Amino acid sequence: LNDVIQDPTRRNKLINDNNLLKGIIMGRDGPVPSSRELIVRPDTLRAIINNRATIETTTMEAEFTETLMESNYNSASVKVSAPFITANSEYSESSSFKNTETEKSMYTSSRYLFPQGRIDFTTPDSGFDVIKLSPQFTSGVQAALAKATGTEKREALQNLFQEYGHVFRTKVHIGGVLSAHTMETFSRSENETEVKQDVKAGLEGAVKGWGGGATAGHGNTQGTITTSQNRKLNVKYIVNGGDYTKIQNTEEWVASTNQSEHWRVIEVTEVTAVADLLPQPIRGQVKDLLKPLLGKWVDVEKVPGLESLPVSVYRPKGAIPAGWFWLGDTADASKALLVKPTLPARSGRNPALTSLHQGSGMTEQPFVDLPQYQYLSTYFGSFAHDTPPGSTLRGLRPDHVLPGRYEMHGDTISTAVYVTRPVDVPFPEDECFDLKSLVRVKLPGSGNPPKPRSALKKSMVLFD
Amino acid sequence: LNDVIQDPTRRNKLINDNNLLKGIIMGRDGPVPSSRELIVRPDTLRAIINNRATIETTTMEAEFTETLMESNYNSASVKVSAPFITANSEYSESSSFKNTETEKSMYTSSRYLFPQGRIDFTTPDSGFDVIKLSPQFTSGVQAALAKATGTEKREALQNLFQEYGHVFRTKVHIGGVLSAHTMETFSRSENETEVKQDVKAGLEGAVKGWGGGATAGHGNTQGTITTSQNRKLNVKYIVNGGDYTKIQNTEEWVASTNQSEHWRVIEVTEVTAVADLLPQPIRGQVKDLLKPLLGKWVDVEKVPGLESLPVSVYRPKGAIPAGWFWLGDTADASKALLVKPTLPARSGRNPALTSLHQGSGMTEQPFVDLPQYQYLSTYFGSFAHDTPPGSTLRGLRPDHVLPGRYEMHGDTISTAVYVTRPVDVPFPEDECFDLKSLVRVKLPGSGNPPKPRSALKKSMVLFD
Ligand SMILES: [Cl-]
Ligand SMILES: [Cl-]
Repeated sequence: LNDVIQDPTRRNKLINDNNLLKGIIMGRDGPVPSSRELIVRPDTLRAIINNRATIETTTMEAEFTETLMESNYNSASVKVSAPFITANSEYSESSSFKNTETEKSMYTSSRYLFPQGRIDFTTPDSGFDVIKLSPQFTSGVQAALAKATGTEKREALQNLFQEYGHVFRTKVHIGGVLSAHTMETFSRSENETEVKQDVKAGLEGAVKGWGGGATAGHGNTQGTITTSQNRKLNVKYIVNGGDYTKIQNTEEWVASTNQSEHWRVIEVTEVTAVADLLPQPIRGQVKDLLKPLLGKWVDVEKVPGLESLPVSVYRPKGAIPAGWFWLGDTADASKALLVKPTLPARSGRNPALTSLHQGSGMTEQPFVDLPQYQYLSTYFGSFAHDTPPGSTLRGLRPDHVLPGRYEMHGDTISTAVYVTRPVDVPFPEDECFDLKSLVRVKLPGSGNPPKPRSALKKSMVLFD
Repeated sequence: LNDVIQDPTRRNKLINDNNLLKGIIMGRDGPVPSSRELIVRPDTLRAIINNRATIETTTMEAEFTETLMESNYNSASVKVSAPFITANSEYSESSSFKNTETEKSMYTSSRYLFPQGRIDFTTPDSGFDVIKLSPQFTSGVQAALAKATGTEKREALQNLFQEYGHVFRTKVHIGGVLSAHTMETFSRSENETEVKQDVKAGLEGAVKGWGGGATAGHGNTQGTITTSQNRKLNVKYIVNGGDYTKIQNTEEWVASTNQSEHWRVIEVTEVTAVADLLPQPIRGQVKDLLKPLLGKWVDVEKVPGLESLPVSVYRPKGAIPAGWFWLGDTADASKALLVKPTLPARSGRNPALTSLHQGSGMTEQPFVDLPQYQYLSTYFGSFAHDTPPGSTLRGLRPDHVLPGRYEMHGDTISTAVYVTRPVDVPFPEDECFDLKSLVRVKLPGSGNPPKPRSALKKSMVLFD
C-alpha cells in the first residue's frame, strides 16, 4: 500500500530508486537524471491513492520528443520539457521524422498503467509541505550571478543547468507499466483525425493484448502491428516497474507490481522548469540571462526591383551593427528585428543561429548550414553568403520557432506571396513576434528549399 | 493580516462577502454568483501571503469575454470560462468587436493590485483539506441522471448548471484593486506585437498614474487615453475592495485596503468547470450528456460541374437521416460528419445550430439566420434554404468553433481554393476535427459573406 510505504525508511528507498530529488537533464541521450540533488530530502511524500489499472495514449506532433514519449511523459510534461530537448538534440539531415510540404510525422505512445498512486512535489508559491531547493544548488545560482561579465554569468548558469537539470518532475505516477511506442509518417491529403484515431486504436489494442494476458508474453522488444486501416507500424515495447525477471508470464509480472520494492515511475504527469522553482527576484534575473538572443528594433528600407509583387518588400535599413543579424524579408514598413547571440560558440553546443549557403540546384534561395535549423522568409533576390545583405542573414535553432499562419496576397499565383503571422488561437500558451515574414507562393526553378511557415518565440529574445 | 483573518469567525465574513462557496453562472449579464452553495463550508482557508503591490495586464482576442476581463479574470480563468459565456451571450449584428478580413479586435485590461494574499480551493483528485461538493448539488446530479430519457437527463443537467454555475473559482487574490479596461480595433496590416505593446503601455501608464496618487483621483468611471503611437482609447475604470467612500483621495483608499472588512476578490487566478469537480464515473456521464451535438460519420459523393476546380468537392452521400445536419463542402473523399442537436429549442437559449438563407446581394452564398453564428465552408453552387442539399446545411454557435488554418490549392487565383485544417501548434489545449472544409480564394460577385476559417471542437460532439 502507498500509505504503508510512506511511513518508515522504505519511503527513502522509493525516493532513491526513482531519483525523486533530482532534476532531469534534457540532452542528446534523452531525459537523464542529475547526479546532484536539486531539493532537500522531505520528511513525507504527498501521495494520492489510485490502484485502478487504465490504458492512456499520447499523440505528439513535436519533433525531438521521442525519448520523452518513451519515458511515458504525458503531453503537459512533453510541452514543458520540449524547448530543452529540442535545443540539446543531435540534429541530422537523415531523420525519419518528416515534415515536408506533402508529408507529416507524429509520435504515438500507449501505456497500460498498473498504479499504486501519484506523488506530488508542491512547488514554491503554491498552497500546501513545499519544495526547498538544496543549498548546493542555491549557492551555484548565487555564484553564477556573481560573475564579472554578462557572458560569464550566462556560461556559469548554462553549466549549472547541465549539471542540475532543466526540469524537475513535480507529479509522477508510481507502480508498474506496459507501454508501446510508435512513429507514423502520412500524407497531408489524409484526414488527420482518422489517421490519429487509427494509430491510437491499433496501439491501445497491442497494449491491451499484451497486458491482462491475451497475446504471447515478452519484455522490452521491437515489434510490428497492423491497424484496422492497413497501416503497418514499427512498435517499441517498454516495461517499467514490477519484477522484470517475471515478464515472460504477464500475470506473474502484474502480481509483482503490488510489491513496494518493484514500484517505479510509470508516468511523468507534471514537470516544472528548474528556473521556475527559484524565488521571485533571482527567478527573473536567471530567466533573462538564459535567453539565447538579444533583440533590437531598427528602421527598414524597401527592396528595389519588386514592382511585380502585390506588397512592398523590406529589409533592415543598416548600417547593421557589428555582431547583429537579421532574419528575413518582411512586409513590415515600420520596423525590423535584429538579433545577437548571448552565448559563445562551443563544440557540442547547438548555436542559437546558423549561417546560410545558396543551394547547389538551379535555385538562388538560401539553405541552412546546420541541419534542421529553420528560417522565416523566402529570399527576394539572389542569395550569397559572402555579400550583403545575405552575409548577415541567419537561420534559427528549432527550439526558437513555432508554426505560423499565412495571409495570402496577389492577383496571380506567380506574383502571389504569403505574409507570415502568429497563429490566431484565442488562448495561446506561447507568444510569438509578428514579424510579417514574406514567403513566395510559387518559387521559380527546381531544387528550392521547403517553404518556411514559422514565427519566432518572444521568450527567446532579451530587450535592453 | 491574512493569517489573522483566517483564525476566528471573520474568515466566514471573508467567505460570505466574496461568495467563495458559490459557483459562477456565465450568462448574458456577465459572471453572476449562484444563490446556492456549491461546496461545504470549510473549517480553514488555504492562504498564501503576498502584500506586494503590482501592475498586471491581460490581452484577449476572444470575443464575448469583456465581462470576464472587467471582473479581473486572468487569461487562464478566461480560457476555462470562455465556452460558457460564449454559449450564453446575447448575439448581435451591431457589436463593436470586429473580426473581418481587413480588421481585428481585442480587449486589454490592466490592474493595479494592492493584495493581502491568495486563497486556494483544492480540487478533488489533487494533493493537500480538499473540496467537498454540497449534498444539495450532489442530489441534483443524481436526480438529473435518474430521468427516464436522454433528453430529460440533459434538460435537468442544463437547469442544474444554470442554478449552480458553470465554473468555480479555485484560486483568487484578496485585497484591493484599481483597474482599467479597453477594447481596440485595428487593421490586419499593422504589426500585432507593436499594437499590443502600445495599448498595454498606455493602459499600464493610466493605472500607474491613478494608483499611487499622481493623476486626479476618481472612482468607477469612463475615460479616454492616448497611447505613445496616437491611438485614442475608450477606458472603463473599475475599483474592487477597499473603502469606496475614500476613493476620491487615492492614498486614503490605499490605506483602507489593509482593513480586513474591505478585502474583496481582486483577481480570479484559476477557475475550474463545475462538472470537473464531480467524482470519476459521474463526471464522464455528465460531460457526455452536456455535449450539444451528436455525431455520425457517413459516406460522400463528388459534386458535379466542378471540373475547373483544382480539387474534388464533396458532400454527404445521403439519404441524410431525419433530424441530422451537414456542415459544408469538403475535400475529404472518404467520410463526412453529420450532426444532430441534443437539446430541444427553447426561448432564451442559443441553439447549437442555425439554418442559413441566401444573401440579398448579387451573391448565391449562405448567410447565418442567427447573428454571430459561424459556418465552415464556402458553398460550391447556388444556395437555397428550401431545396436539397442546402435545406439540411447548418451553421454553428460560436462556442463550437476555433480558428483553423488554410492550405491553398490551384494554379489560378480564380479557381484557387483553401482546404481548412486544424492549426498545427505542437501542444494544443483544445482539439478540433480535421474536416478538410473547402473555402473559395476569390468568390465571384459582390455582397459575399466573410470567408470562413474555422474548425469544429471535438469536445462538442458525442459519438455512439
Ligand atoms: Cl544545397
Ligand atoms: Cl442578406
